[PDB]
Amino acid sequence: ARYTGPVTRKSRRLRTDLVGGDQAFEKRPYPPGQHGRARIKESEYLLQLQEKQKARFTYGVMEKQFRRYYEEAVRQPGKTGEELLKILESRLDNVIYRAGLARTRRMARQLVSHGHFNVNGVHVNVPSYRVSQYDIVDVRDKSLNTVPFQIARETAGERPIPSWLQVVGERQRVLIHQLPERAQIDVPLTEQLIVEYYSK
Amino acid sequence: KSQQKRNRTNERARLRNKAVKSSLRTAVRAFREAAHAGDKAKAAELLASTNRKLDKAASKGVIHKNQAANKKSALAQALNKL
Amino acid sequence: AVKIKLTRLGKIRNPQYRVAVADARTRRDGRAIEVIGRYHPKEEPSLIEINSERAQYWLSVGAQPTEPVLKLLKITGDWQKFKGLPGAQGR
RNA sequence: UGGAGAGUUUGAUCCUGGCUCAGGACGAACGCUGGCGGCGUGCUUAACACAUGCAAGUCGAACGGAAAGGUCUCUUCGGAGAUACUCGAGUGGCGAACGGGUGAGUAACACGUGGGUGAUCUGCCCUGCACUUCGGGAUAAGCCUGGGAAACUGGGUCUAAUACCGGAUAGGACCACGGGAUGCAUGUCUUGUGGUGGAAAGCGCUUUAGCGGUGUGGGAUGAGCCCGCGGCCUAUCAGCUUGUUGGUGGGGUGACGGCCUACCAAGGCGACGACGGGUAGCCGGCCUGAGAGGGUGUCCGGCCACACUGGGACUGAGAUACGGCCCAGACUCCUACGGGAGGCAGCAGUGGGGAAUAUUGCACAAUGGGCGCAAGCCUGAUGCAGCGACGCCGCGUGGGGGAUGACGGCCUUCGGGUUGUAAACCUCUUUCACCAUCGACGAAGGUCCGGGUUCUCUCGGAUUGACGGUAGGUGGAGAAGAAGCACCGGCCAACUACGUGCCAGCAGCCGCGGUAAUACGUAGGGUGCGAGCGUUGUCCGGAAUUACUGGGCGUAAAGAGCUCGUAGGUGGUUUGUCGCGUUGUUCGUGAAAUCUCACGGCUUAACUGUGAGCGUGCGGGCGAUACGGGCAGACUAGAGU
Ligand SMILES: [Mg+2]
Ligand SMILES: [Mg+2]
Ligand SMILES: [Mg+2]
Ligand SMILES: [Mg+2]
Ligand SMILES: [Mg+2]
Ligand SMILES: [Mg+2]
Ligand SMILES: [Mg+2]
Ligand SMILES: [Mg+2]
Ligand SMILES: [Mg+2]
Ligand SMILES: [Mg+2]
Ligand SMILES: [Mg+2]
Ligand SMILES: [Mg+2]
Ligand SMILES: [Mg+2]
Ligand SMILES: [Mg+2]
Ligand SMILES: [Mg+2]
Ligand SMILES: [Mg+2]
Ligand SMILES: [Mg+2]
Ligand SMILES: [Mg+2]
Ligand SMILES: [Mg+2]
Ligand SMILES: [Mg+2]
Ligand SMILES: [Mg+2]
Ligand SMILES: [Mg+2]
Ligand SMILES: [Mg+2]
Ligand SMILES: [Mg+2]
Ligand SMILES: [Mg+2]
Ligand SMILES: [Mg+2]
Ligand SMILES: [Mg+2]
Ligand SMILES: [Mg+2]
Ligand SMILES: [Mg+2]
Ligand SMILES: [Mg+2]
Ligand SMILES: [Mg+2]
Ligand SMILES: [Mg+2]
Ligand SMILES: [Mg+2]
Ligand SMILES: [Mg+2]
Ligand SMILES: [Mg+2]
Ligand SMILES: [Mg+2]
Ligand SMILES: [Mg+2]
Ligand SMILES: [Mg+2]
Ligand SMILES: [Mg+2]
Ligand SMILES: [Mg+2]
Ligand SMILES: [Mg+2]
Ligand SMILES: [Mg+2]
Ligand SMILES: [Mg+2]
Ligand SMILES: [Mg+2]
Ligand SMILES: [Mg+2]
Ligand SMILES: [Mg+2]
Ligand SMILES: [Mg+2]
Ligand SMILES: [Mg+2]
Ligand SMILES: [Mg+2]
Ligand SMILES: [Mg+2]
Ligand SMILES: [Mg+2]
Ligand SMILES: [Mg+2]
Ligand SMILES: [Mg+2]
Ligand SMILES: [Mg+2]
Ligand SMILES: [Mg+2]
Repeated sequence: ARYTGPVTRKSRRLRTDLVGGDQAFEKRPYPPGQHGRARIKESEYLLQLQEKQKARFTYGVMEKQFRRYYEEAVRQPGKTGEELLKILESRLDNVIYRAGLARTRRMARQLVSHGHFNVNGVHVNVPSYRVSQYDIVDVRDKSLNTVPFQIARETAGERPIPSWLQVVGERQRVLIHQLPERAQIDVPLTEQLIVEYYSK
Repeated sequence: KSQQKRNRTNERARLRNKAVKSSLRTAVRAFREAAHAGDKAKAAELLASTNRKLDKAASKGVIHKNQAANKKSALAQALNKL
Repeated sequence: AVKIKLTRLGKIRNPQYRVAVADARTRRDGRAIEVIGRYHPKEEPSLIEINSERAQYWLSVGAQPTEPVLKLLKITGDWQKFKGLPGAQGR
């Protein structure tokens, strides 16, 4: 399933904005509800809970799938938080967002869902597809010249391109030099609280 | 079902095997009587005839070769001890 | 007797096969005496490797291959090597 | 490479110590809700009783034959002709002991692991060496009859065989005497002489169609039997045993053996739990856990046991002989009352029990299996499909802008706040569903035709897929067809209003409700999760509350009233040796799957393949001798005189 709900409420509860763009701010404080102005007790469970919430709603992942991503990360050699970030970052729709082909995360997800991309000449339409090192991502050649994809053809200058993927000329294609390192790539969160949440 | 054919052939085989084994048993008891008498004269060829019959039964497949050999050894030693 | 057969150990629609030396009085996916190869009927023609000396050992000692296994042995040339025929490789 | 705590005994405190909760899991059930796909999974209770259909046949290249089809065939003009492909019934071979089901029994060499078999067997298959030689009498079937209600059965004639029987020759049969090797006591293996013995089967041929048969040496395979070690509760079960323990001679077996028998001796097992009672199929594994442990044995795989209940044998290479035979018993049915028939713990299905578990489906296309020279024929194995959110995984119910703070709801200190960029509206894309269309891989295969003579090889041709006109691809219009469930006092994220007023009710704990309830019911709001969400049941965790890792006994539960002493456990200093413990290394084994790490393939994932780990162990060889232990000594410090 998908959330498909007001994103501003979900940012206002977690006290952090996760969207940016044209609807970057709601131009008002953060009382997320009717009692949203209350100065409430701050438990230790709450910090871990809301950090994992930020991690999930940054990417639109569902709890059952994030849980599996957690076992993958903790079971991977190395560390845990950076591996969790790397796994959550290698998602193909996230790659589409970070390669400057998307206004937001939701619409990048919809473009991946509607099958507007081919990786090794393979038509993929699963958002949770995981990209890999030396993967090329190609837009479906019969899908270009369409308005929401060509509106991102000329607006490829403002949001920076990270240093693990790469975009090329008018044929908008993506090359992955190596797997990312999200800890040095745009963390609006601390990965050390997800680990503590998944220990109780 | 058509195992009735097997049912009939099993009965025929049972009759043949029964007849053969009974004949060997009579031969063996006759030799035992001869050895108990101990004349050593007629037993000397009753042993040959009985061993021949045991071998023939083993070749016919009514008994097993090892059983035939066991009985032949026992009877030959019984003769030698008399 | 002793057979060289194909045991289906893939999934519901991808019939992977192992080339196993098994006694005939054994279920298809039973305990094999010795696995000596594999056969995948889904690749470019297909995927086929046989040990080619354990295969020779079993053929020499008396195992009778089933008919698809005979086809694979003819493809790989082990059957021709064993019987004494010219073409020892035909893939 | 992995370990979290919280509430509750008191006016308060610190300990001790129970109880309870937060996690995970399920072959699940129930409540509300419910879009799709992929891959799994589905009688846990009555091993209760079963209507119906199907689950084991095949060979005419073994045989006599001619019920059926096709024939050249005569001719009846509706009947003829085994000579003739072909073939119902029948004799004969092989198969039917596998495959499939269930877990009742079983505490046992049943299972797991490692050995032994000089104590054994093994159809078909591979392979070496020999041979395949003479005869003879019947009967099935047919035909004529008899008995019986049936189920079946008696007689007379009549005919074969690779059916049956008797001979000749043939060493791995036997007896006696010897040699040569080896050892682990019986012995084993190989040889020499003498004396006794033991088989066979033929059929076919478009002309190098081809199938066969018997004795033996050696392989492979499968199996039997014996042993070490390992895995439940119970002493409020303490005496069990007379073929019992052992021996000798016989018998029996494929094989050792009290396996059996006659005789002889008087032993055997037991506190390291005999005998008895309860429960239970065992394991690879599965769940949990930081680990050690605990629970469990369901899908899948291996082994065992059983087939209405109890007993027995026959045939055979091989029998718990599920769809074989005999007997007894219970049950259901037929009967002419004399007598007969049956066995879903095979697939599907019915009743019943139950909280609860599926279609009387398709195909032999693929793999495995049986018979056949082969084509072929059989296969409810198997390959798939149907049904059930029963489970795991994946994807949808849109996206980009937009304070009318729309409208309304609710709260308000009546000022405003909230739902809330959320809607309206503008615009964009159509994953899945819908419509139309093309259409698979699984098949380097199976068949007949051509080079190739055959064997082997392509060649090309038809033709062959249950799944399936499915997956998938392509195209069309449209935000278009698609969200719910639980909770919000603390644990534990999430708060107010109204109604109610120890009532109605809630509750895992302790508690909440007797007139201003964040704990009852509704509303608004919020939180978690999401095609699911809650409850119940069960297991582990938390629980260091059975403590090996890893706890205790002055007063919290806990030192026997005290001593002596049996088995047992433990043991001072020192020398030598052994190498049992211990430790090093190597070989074998520890099946596959599952698990971990890395890739590879399904659009991803679940799932699947490959490689390495793991498999803690056990057995064999070869090293070490510090410590433990054994064996042979020494010493006086402990102990005693
Ligand atoms: Mg027959
Ligand atoms: Mg008599
Ligand atoms: Mg004897
Ligand atoms: Mg008190
Ligand atoms: Mg006090
Ligand atoms: Mg406590
Ligand atoms: Mg049952
Ligand atoms: Mg016939
Ligand atoms: Mg035959
Ligand atoms: Mg048989
Ligand atoms: Mg059976
Ligand atoms: Mg059982
Ligand atoms: Mg054992
Ligand atoms: Mg007659
Ligand atoms: Mg002779
Ligand atoms: Mg003869
Ligand atoms: Mg006695
Ligand atoms: Mg005796
Ligand atoms: Mg039981
Ligand atoms: Mg623990
Ligand atoms: Mg029984
Ligand atoms: Mg029954
Ligand atoms: Mg019985
Ligand atoms: Mg046989
Ligand atoms: Mg027999
Ligand atoms: Mg029986
Ligand atoms: Mg039965
Ligand atoms: Mg049956
Ligand atoms: Mg049977
Ligand atoms: Mg059934
Ligand atoms: Mg009920
Ligand atoms: Mg009922
Ligand atoms: Mg088939
Ligand atoms: Mg077949
Ligand atoms: Mg339900
Ligand atoms: Mg809270
Ligand atoms: Mg009130
Ligand atoms: Mg309430
Ligand atoms: Mg899901
Ligand atoms: Mg507990
Ligand atoms: Mg514990
Ligand atoms: Mg302790
Ligand atoms: Mg204590
Ligand atoms: Mg003490
Ligand atoms: Mg006291
Ligand atoms: Mg006390
Ligand atoms: Mg005292
Ligand atoms: Mg003592
Ligand atoms: Mg002592
Ligand atoms: Mg001692
Ligand atoms: Mg000492
Ligand atoms: Mg393994
Ligand atoms: Mg891949
Ligand atoms: Mg060793
Ligand atoms: Mg002294």
